[PDB]
Amino acid sequence: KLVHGGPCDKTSHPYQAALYTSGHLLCGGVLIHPLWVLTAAHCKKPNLQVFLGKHNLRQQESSQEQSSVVRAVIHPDYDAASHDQDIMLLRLARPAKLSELIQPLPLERDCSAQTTSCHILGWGKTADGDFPDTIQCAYIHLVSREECEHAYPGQITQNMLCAGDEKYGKDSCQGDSGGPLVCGDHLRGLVSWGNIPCGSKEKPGVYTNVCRYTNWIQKTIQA
Repeated sequence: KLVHGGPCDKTSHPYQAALYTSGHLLCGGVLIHPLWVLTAAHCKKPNLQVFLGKHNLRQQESSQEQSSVVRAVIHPDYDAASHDQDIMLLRLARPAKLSELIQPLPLERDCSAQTTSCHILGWGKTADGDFPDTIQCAYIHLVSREECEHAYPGQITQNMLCAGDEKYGKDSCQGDSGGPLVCGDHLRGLVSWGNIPCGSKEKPGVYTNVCRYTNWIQKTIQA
């Protein structure tokens, strides 16, 4: 079965970050630069802590190797009621030391990119119990903007995209928000609202349209 696999068989996802506040895992995120993690604006909380290169995490996580966030930059036009422009940059206390276990994910710079086969990542417990949180992965497909707008009338802006699968995710769709939607091995979206983290075709998940933000991200990082 060697290679016969895909992202969801991977034991490690080097670009997946976990965001904690007061000892509890609140959201996922994505390492996009050694000094910055990208997540949803709806994930903003005080004194955020980030864990990189992790596979399994617990509440009051003791396994150190964490990095405190020293600056949080929410998109200035974020609107909580609509979740329009649901994106936020987190500056780490130290640059991440890249390794086999920690690597940034490149951003999709082309809003017209053609790849529609994707996967999402989120932190969750594989099954009812009390085991640690682990990375839940599922395969899904992008849904056309017109189809997206029909499922959520009057609520979809150009800063959002939809994705889902008739199967209702990928028989393993536990997971939180703020984490990545990855298409063609680039960051295409962040889990934002709707039927998440895996939507169906007629009630899809809604994701921040990351390709819209490449200039703002660059301006902020280079500032």
